[PDB]
Amino acid sequence: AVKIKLTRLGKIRNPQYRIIVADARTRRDGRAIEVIGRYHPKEEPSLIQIDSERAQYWLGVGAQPTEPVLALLKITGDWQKFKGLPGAEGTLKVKE
Amino acid sequence: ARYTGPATRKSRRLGVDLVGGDQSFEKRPYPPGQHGRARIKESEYRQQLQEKQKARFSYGVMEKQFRRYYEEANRQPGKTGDNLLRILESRLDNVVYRAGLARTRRMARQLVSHGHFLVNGVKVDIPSYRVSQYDIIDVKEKSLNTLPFQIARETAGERPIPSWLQVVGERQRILVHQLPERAQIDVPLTEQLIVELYSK
RNA sequence: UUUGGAGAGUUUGAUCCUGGCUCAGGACGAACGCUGGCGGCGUGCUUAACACAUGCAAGUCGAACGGAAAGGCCCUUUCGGGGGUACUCGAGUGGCGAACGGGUGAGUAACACGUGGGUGAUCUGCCCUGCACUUUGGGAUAAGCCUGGGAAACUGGGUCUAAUACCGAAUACACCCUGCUGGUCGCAUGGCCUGGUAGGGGAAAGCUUUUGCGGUGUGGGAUGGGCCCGCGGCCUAUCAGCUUGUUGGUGGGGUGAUGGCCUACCAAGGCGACGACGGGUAGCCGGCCUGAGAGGGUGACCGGCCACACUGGGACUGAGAUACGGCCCAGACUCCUACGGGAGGCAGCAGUGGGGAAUAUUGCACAAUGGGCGCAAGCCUGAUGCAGCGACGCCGCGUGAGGGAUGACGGCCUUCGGGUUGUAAACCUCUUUCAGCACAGACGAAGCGCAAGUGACGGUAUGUGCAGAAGAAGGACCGGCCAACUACGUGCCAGCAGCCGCGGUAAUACGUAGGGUCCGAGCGUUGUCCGGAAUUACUGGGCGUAAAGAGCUCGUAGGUGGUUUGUCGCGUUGUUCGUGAAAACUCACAGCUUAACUGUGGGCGUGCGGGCGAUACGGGCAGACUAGAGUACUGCAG
Ligand SMILES: [Mg+2]
Ligand SMILES: [Mg+2]
Ligand SMILES: [Mg+2]
Ligand SMILES: [Mg+2]
Ligand SMILES: [Mg+2]
Ligand SMILES: [Mg+2]
Ligand SMILES: [Mg+2]
Ligand SMILES: [Mg+2]
Ligand SMILES: [Mg+2]
Ligand SMILES: [Mg+2]
Ligand SMILES: [Mg+2]
Ligand SMILES: [Mg+2]
Ligand SMILES: [Mg+2]
Ligand SMILES: [Mg+2]
Ligand SMILES: [Mg+2]
Ligand SMILES: [Mg+2]
Ligand SMILES: [Mg+2]
Ligand SMILES: [Mg+2]
Ligand SMILES: [Mg+2]
Ligand SMILES: [Mg+2]
Ligand SMILES: [Mg+2]
Ligand SMILES: [Mg+2]
Ligand SMILES: [Mg+2]
Ligand SMILES: [Mg+2]
Ligand SMILES: [Mg+2]
Ligand SMILES: [Mg+2]
Ligand SMILES: [Mg+2]
Ligand SMILES: [Mg+2]
Ligand SMILES: [Mg+2]
Ligand SMILES: [Mg+2]
Ligand SMILES: [Mg+2]
Ligand SMILES: [Mg+2]
Ligand SMILES: [Mg+2]
Ligand SMILES: [Mg+2]
Ligand SMILES: [Mg+2]
Ligand SMILES: [Mg+2]
Ligand SMILES: [Mg+2]
Ligand SMILES: [Mg+2]
Ligand SMILES: [Mg+2]
Ligand SMILES: [Mg+2]
Ligand SMILES: [Mg+2]
Ligand SMILES: [Mg+2]
Ligand SMILES: [Mg+2]
Ligand SMILES: [Mg+2]
Ligand SMILES: [Mg+2]
Ligand SMILES: [Mg+2]
Ligand SMILES: [Mg+2]
Ligand SMILES: [Mg+2]
Ligand SMILES: [Mg+2]
Ligand SMILES: [Mg+2]
Ligand SMILES: [Mg+2]
Ligand SMILES: [Mg+2]
Ligand SMILES: [Mg+2]
Ligand SMILES: [Mg+2]
Ligand SMILES: [Mg+2]
Ligand SMILES: [Mg+2]
Ligand SMILES: [Mg+2]
Ligand SMILES: [Mg+2]
Ligand SMILES: [Mg+2]
Ligand SMILES: [Mg+2]
Ligand SMILES: [Mg+2]
Ligand SMILES: [Mg+2]
Ligand SMILES: [Mg+2]
Ligand SMILES: [Mg+2]
Ligand SMILES: [Mg+2]
Ligand SMILES: [Mg+2]
Ligand SMILES: [Mg+2]
Ligand SMILES: [Mg+2]
Ligand SMILES: [Mg+2]
Ligand SMILES: [Mg+2]
Ligand SMILES: [Mg+2]
Ligand SMILES: [Mg+2]
Ligand SMILES: [Mg+2]
Ligand SMILES: [Mg+2]
Ligand SMILES: [Mg+2]
Ligand SMILES: [Mg+2]
Ligand SMILES: [Mg+2]
Ligand SMILES: [Mg+2]
Ligand SMILES: [Mg+2]
Ligand SMILES: [Mg+2]
Ligand SMILES: [Mg+2]
Ligand SMILES: [Mg+2]
Ligand SMILES: [Mg+2]
Ligand SMILES: [Mg+2]
Ligand SMILES: [Mg+2]
Ligand SMILES: [Mg+2]
Ligand SMILES: [Mg+2]
Repeated sequence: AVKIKLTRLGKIRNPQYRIIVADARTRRDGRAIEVIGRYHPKEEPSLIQIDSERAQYWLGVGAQPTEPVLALLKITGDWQKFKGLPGAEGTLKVKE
Repeated sequence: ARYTGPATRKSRRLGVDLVGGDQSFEKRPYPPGQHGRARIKESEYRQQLQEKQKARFSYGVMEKQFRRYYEEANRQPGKTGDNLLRILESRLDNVVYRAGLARTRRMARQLVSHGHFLVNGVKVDIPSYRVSQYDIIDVKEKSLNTLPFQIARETAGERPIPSWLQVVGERQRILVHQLPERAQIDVPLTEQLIVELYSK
């Protein structure tokens, strides 16, 4: 069961997270199949980016995201587009 | 960390004025010490280091800082000397000095460190700030009310404003437009010696 | 069509060459010596893979069962307690996790690693999704009760209980096997078209009444694996033969899959001078440093694999084992004992002893994110976020100023005229960063809950006020290489030193003073690596004398070929689609006030895979001639 992981990189006082589709049982920073987005909350707005096409393809083929990934891609609007209940909404706030 | 010792030592020992208004240098051009008149053998390395130390003790930069400017200037594709001259002049201290708002590099640096300046409406207190093309420099009311700033801004009759720098009004707004060329910059000394010394 | 290469001193009376050494540069997981202020961001046992005091690092389900030891309620009460309740639950069955996450580099020269495909030869729980069913019978055990051994761990004997614990039987007709009959593909058995055909065989368990999950099988996808190979990458003949399941075939067993993986029977060879077998060292790679490049050195951190868990072995379980905190046995060490016997494996996070030059705190949380369980709520997670220590490193900031004399003390020299420290200083004014004292005070969370809230960090980061230049600088060098000199004190003594080299009474080289130079919260010493070293010379060296032509021939293996007369294109370039994980380097953009830091999208990602298009050189192959060579005829001198 491949899951959407967030791979830790970098150094200590700033955590790193990479939205990568891979097998679940592997290491937290384990083998990466494809890199689709990156996550880092230390910055003030904590901007989030996901490749919509690849995310939709992975959800269709059967990658199961963790609840935080689901929530974040709902903020992005990928979940909204995939389920089709509200539509495709864009509300993300851009850097000043 | 900044050199707290006398500033006239650099000019006296080294043999060319730096501030430009040194009466001691013109009174006695020879280096201080009991034996400043002794004849000294010519050396390419003496003169190469001489140009370096003139530059660094004139602009007040750090050694690691200046070496970082050197490697930066090398890695831009443009000409190394012009790139180094821009990357050194882009220091906000030198910019605000040559704009006429400061009497000397040291005083510009001290005022910037204390933070009397605003950059595009954003608080800035860093003497080594980087100014890119088409930037805006602002001066706050707490500093317009400051007495030495008023003295500088109504005594600014120093060297003429350059091409890339220009003031627009009493608020002392400093604007930058383009990259100057060496010919109109007409800065003293010669970057070839410094670039060759670090090429060693 | 664009980017980037420095030398100097030192042999001689003197120079030129060759040749050696040393120095100026960058970097470290560094250390010692003096000094020392804060804040942010990294880093942290390289030796002893040595033994380890104590506590933590792996748990969850009453909506599975029997039950109620400890909490709640309700009837009771003599306050000893007696009944139901399932809210809740100790312990017991039964599942799920436990092979996840973290650690170290001893062995390993190997398909162990990277790249490149692969599987007509495999399997795969938990996820999603198109498509049948889920009928029935039986018995027992833990738990509990009684009892024994025994300090203890732990065990036996008797009685007894339920289940999603256990086992039959009913279907399956779409699968799994064996015998008979077609089309496609080639890459060969044979695969595919679920080929057709006759016979044989094959599984389930229910719960909840709610955003519903389960059981057995494989036409389709994806992940995960296992296996085989072209190619690559240390030194050493003062290591020349190695091997006997060894090599090959056939028949059997074996494993998920083919296979000397194992056995039997047949034959004698395979590997070997285009370095086998031996000996020493060592985890490999993207990367790091140096160098213009080639190249050399190296494997810090991170990340992709590899191998191990005190030493050596072995096996069960499972879709998945070198099974680290699983099992069994043998060793060494430690510990408890009531002497009858038992318990262990910090190379998990911290910490202690020893080695060392030395490397941290027995700190706070699931707030964010990954991981496990569960319908969810929720639980756990030294993974992780954070804080504390240490100038060890890439990076930013602070110890102030403007003016002030032909230049006030005092020191050091003097030629006794004076010159030095010096705009330095005392002075008159300024803003007072950061520490100090107060107030406000975040984001990090369109996140989770049908609840009313949820931030360890932190009451920090960050803004707003208060007082005062008030709290803040040292280290090396000063003979030439190499920017920086005079005096004072002992003279072949005491001593310096990277090369030359410096003191035998008047040292710019020793020690002290001043003075100046370099660097700076770091300054030098020490050790390792590259460059200069074209000093291992492919680019890019020589062999007359400095180091070198073996004593010289014949000649095997290899390396290299005198003209033009002919295909296939195996040395090769001819263009295109097709890989180059992530990360790093280089270019531009953008954000943290700029600083490290990181936020987004490119670009980069210098090698290797297949389909399509070329034939001038550089090879084999498919035919002819002769300028090298040889023979043939006549002479020749020795
Ligand atoms: Mg792991
Ligand atoms: Mg936001
Ligand atoms: Mg959650
Ligand atoms: Mg250089
Ligand atoms: Mg360049
Ligand atoms: Mg010599
Ligand atoms: Mg000689
Ligand atoms: Mg000599
Ligand atoms: Mg700090
Ligand atoms: Mg730290
Ligand atoms: Mg313990
Ligand atoms: Mg459970
Ligand atoms: Mg219970
Ligand atoms: Mg399991
Ligand atoms: Mg396990
Ligand atoms: Mg495990
Ligand atoms: Mg480690
Ligand atoms: Mg270790
Ligand atoms: Mg090893
Ligand atoms: Mg080997
Ligand atoms: Mg499974
Ligand atoms: Mg049944
Ligand atoms: Mg029983
Ligand atoms: Mg019954
Ligand atoms: Mg049956
Ligand atoms: Mg049947
Ligand atoms: Mg039948
Ligand atoms: Mg059919
Ligand atoms: Mg059953
Ligand atoms: Mg279940
Ligand atoms: Mg292969
Ligand atoms: Mg290879
Ligand atoms: Mg066989
Ligand atoms: Mg066979
Ligand atoms: Mg075999
Ligand atoms: Mg056999
Ligand atoms: Mg490489
Ligand atoms: Mg090079
Ligand atoms: Mg080289
Ligand atoms: Mg290596
Ligand atoms: Mg990794
Ligand atoms: Mg692999
Ligand atoms: Mg072992
Ligand atoms: Mg072992
Ligand atoms: Mg084992
Ligand atoms: Mg363990
Ligand atoms: Mg353990
Ligand atoms: Mg152990
Ligand atoms: Mg640990
Ligand atoms: Mg020790
Ligand atoms: Mg340390
Ligand atoms: Mg979590
Ligand atoms: Mg809910
Ligand atoms: Mg717990
Ligand atoms: Mg807990
Ligand atoms: Mg931390
Ligand atoms: Mg220290
Ligand atoms: Mg200290
Ligand atoms: Mg700093
Ligand atoms: Mg002043
Ligand atoms: Mg403040
Ligand atoms: Mg908030
Ligand atoms: Mg909000
Ligand atoms: Mg601030
Ligand atoms: Mg000198
Ligand atoms: Mg000098
Ligand atoms: Mg003397
Ligand atoms: Mg000095
Ligand atoms: Mg070197
Ligand atoms: Mg050549
Ligand atoms: Mg050579
Ligand atoms: Mg010779
Ligand atoms: Mg010879
Ligand atoms: Mg000989
Ligand atoms: Mg031949
Ligand atoms: Mg070809
Ligand atoms: Mg092609
Ligand atoms: Mg290609
Ligand atoms: Mg990428
Ligand atoms: Mg570079
Ligand atoms: Mg910005
Ligand atoms: Mg990039
Ligand atoms: Mg390269
Ligand atoms: Mg040939
Ligand atoms: Mg002929
Ligand atoms: Mg002939
Ligand atoms: Mg004759």
